[PDB]
Amino acid sequence: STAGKVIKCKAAVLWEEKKPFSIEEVEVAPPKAHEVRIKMVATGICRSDDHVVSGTLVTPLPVIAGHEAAGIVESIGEGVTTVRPGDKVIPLFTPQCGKCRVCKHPEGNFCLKNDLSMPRGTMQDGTSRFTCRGKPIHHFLGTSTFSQYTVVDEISVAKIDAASPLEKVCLIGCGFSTGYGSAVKVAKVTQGSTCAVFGLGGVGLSVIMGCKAAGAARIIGVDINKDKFAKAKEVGATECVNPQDYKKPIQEVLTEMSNGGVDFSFEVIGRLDTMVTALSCCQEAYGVSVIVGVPPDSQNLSMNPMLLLSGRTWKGAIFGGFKSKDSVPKLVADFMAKKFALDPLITHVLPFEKINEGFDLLRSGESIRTILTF
Amino acid sequence: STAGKVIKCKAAVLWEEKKPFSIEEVEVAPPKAHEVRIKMVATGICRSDDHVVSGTLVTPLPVIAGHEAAGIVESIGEGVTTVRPGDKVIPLFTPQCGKCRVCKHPEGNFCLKNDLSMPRGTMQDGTSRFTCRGKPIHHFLGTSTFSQYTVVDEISVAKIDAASPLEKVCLIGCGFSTGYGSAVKVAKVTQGSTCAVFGLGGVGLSVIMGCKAAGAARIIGVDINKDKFAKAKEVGATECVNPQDYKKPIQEVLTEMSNGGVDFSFEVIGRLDTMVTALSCCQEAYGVSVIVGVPPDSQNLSMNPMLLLSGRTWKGAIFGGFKSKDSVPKLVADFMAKKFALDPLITHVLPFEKINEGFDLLRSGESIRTILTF
Ligand SMILES: NC(=O)c1ccc[n+]([C@@H]2O[C@H](COP(=O)([O-])OP(=O)(O)OC[C@H]3O[C@@H](n4cnc5c(N)ncnc54)[C@H](O)[C@@H]3O)[C@@H](O)[C@H]2O)c1
Ligand SMILES: NC(=O)c1ccc[n+]([C@@H]2O[C@H](COP(=O)([O-])OP(=O)(O)OC[C@H]3O[C@@H](n4cnc5c(N)ncnc54)[C@H](O)[C@@H]3O)[C@@H](O)[C@H]2O)c1
Ligand SMILES: [Cu+2]
Ligand SMILES: [Cu+2]
Ligand SMILES: [Zn+2]
Ligand SMILES: [Zn+2]
Repeated sequence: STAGKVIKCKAAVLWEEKKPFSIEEVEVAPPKAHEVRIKMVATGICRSDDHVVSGTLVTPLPVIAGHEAAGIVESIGEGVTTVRPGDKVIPLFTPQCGKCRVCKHPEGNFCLKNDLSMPRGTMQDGTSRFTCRGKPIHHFLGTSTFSQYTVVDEISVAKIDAASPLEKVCLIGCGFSTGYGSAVKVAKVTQGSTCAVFGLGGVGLSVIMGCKAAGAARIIGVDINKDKFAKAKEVGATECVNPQDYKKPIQEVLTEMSNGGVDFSFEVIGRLDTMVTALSCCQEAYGVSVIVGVPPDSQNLSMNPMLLLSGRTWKGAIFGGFKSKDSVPKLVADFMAKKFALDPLITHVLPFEKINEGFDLLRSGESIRTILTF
Repeated sequence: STAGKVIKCKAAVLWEEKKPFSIEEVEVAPPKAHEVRIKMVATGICRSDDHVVSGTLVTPLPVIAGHEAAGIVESIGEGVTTVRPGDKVIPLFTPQCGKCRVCKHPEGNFCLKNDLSMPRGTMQDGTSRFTCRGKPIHHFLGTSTFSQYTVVDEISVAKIDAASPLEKVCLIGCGFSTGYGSAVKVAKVTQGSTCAVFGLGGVGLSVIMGCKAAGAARIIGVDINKDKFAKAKEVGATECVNPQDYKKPIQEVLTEMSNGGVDFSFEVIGRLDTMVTALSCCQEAYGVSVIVGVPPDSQNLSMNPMLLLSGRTWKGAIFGGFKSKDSVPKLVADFMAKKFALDPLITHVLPFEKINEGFDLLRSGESIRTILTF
């Protein structure tokens, strides 16, 4: 029993940008009040973790990154009432404090206690629970799951069903719920509709799964990597287009194909240009475009405001619009009742120590999701 | 008497950008199949008409502009069924052809037969019905109401009540319905909300009548002309701020004032920087911003897509989201039943011949709406 005491264990520390993760011994403090220490069982490699390596997503370094994961409470700090040692849990990179403006609003889910808008890389009380080489290491979006153990605030953890398969439902902590909710909760794809999805990585395939669940009649997947097409058609794409095959720009190609513009489009890559392309190819009078991708830090896009004046709606969302502590238990329960599949998304399962190999698979385009098991 | 013959009459022609309108004698050809010729009774001076003079809104010159008006039908062409001679009608700058994808869709109103996206300045059949010294004069948005008689396509005209005061209700052809529908139909302002309205001209004051009636609790009017403030508080603003009074930028003042951002904002000026300011001052997780102003031709705004990823919605709309032929008779019928006051928007009534004086009152900050009588 490790309770009440510091744990020494391995974590993958990123000491500086554009470097490999370094697997090292770190010391993890015991939880303080309202904090929970979690033994990690599986964590997915998401493209936003790679944005930290490339410097596109700015957060204080050195850092233990990792935010899509599932584990078991090893101990709870003073005052924790929503989880108990031995519970299976999913860390929440968007917290739900339940007490702010946004948590109390019926539609908002970007809680004001998040660490994404102006990242401090600490716990809610402003300190770190990690030491590595005598130095405190930063947390990432209050989750830090590339570690055998991590400590999170109570507003950042959800108890899930005790029979969940943790090496599959860790995708509900990020990729799958982000994609699925952008379609069914943020865009509100309607039955009969034509949808176009830019990007067919794990979030993008999850956006197709949500569009097909909302009853879209046509779901076009767009990617420059044609090897992604078979899995996209497998989860619901009625057709796939690769922009490099055409001589016209893809917004004209899609407008011609949809006879005037799609009803819903989704940018699920993170590029300033495909974000304006995705808005453009939706129908000018009633089209809805949803930005899901994370843009390079401090870069502005350029667009003509007449694209909106005619009637288009442009929205973005974090974590598919779901209030995270309410929604994740319920999405795991739906997965258990076979309402949606997560297995098409998992292409590689590697032990934690091959983290750097899992990232190279993401960078070379060969994986959708790699799950790392501890 | 005139039916079947060319009418020779007075019309305000704009021959060149940045010049006064020229009161000319023009020949108005009679209506071809499915066109209606109208004798004008009251027409308002809207900023979009001034945008043509400015070169802000490109449309083929020479032109008879004018788009906010009401008249009596003088003669119908072969096949008109929705109006007869003697009917009071309001011409529609956004048509409603009934047959396209947008007109069939329940929520879009920007009919594909519009002449606003790439102005042709002709009747639907690609020709002009107006000549002046043997030269064709172009139509403007299929309405051209700065003339004693005009010819419009049947998809661009709505028969209204027989008892309607035509000199109040010409406002429902543009300014009022546009601002009102923007708040109640496009933003769908909620009871208890805080609204911020940038621009307090005729259309902005109608956006404040729409917010107040949707039950908004707080309505912050923003204008650089402090003289517009008293009529904004009379139709409903709770407060008005002037950007030039502050040392810090108006998105910061507004965020500070509304305790983290407003619920709904509207840009009703037509500038690229206030379009981005109005998006920024609305709440980052669940704020809605609606662009109503017409931007300058071919200019692009620059904005940080993180404004949208946190949860904001940005949308624009023409004519306040109203399907024109269906909504303009009901708004008139509702004006009739005292459901809204039109009178605070009319500050000047002048005879048509004093058109150029009515534009210098608009350009000077002195009027909201000047109505020109025939
Ligand atoms: N909004 C959220 O809450 C949230 C959550 C998770 C992930 N994200 C972001 O979503 C985006 C997608 O994440 P992912 O894990 O699915 O990434 P991924 O790398 O697996 O998917 C990207 C897909 O985009 C394709 N792509 C790249 N350039 C393209 C282009 N020019 N045109 C068309 N297709 C292109 C790639 O080939 C790839 O298949 C990332 O930016 C990630 O940071 C946001
Ligand atoms: N979307 C539509 O269908 C549609 C229809 C009609 C009008 N419009 C557009 O709406 C706009 C307003 O029309 P209107 O008739 O109400 O115009 P208006 O000129 O009467 O009002 C513009 C108001 O904005 C104010 N203003 C200008 N610059 C400002 C700034 N920098 N910051 C704050 N306030 C400032 C002016 O002082 C004025 O009160 C125009 O762009 C017009 O083209 C659009
Ligand atoms: Cu992620
Ligand atoms: Cu107008
Ligand atoms: Zn909160
Ligand atoms: Zn139509």
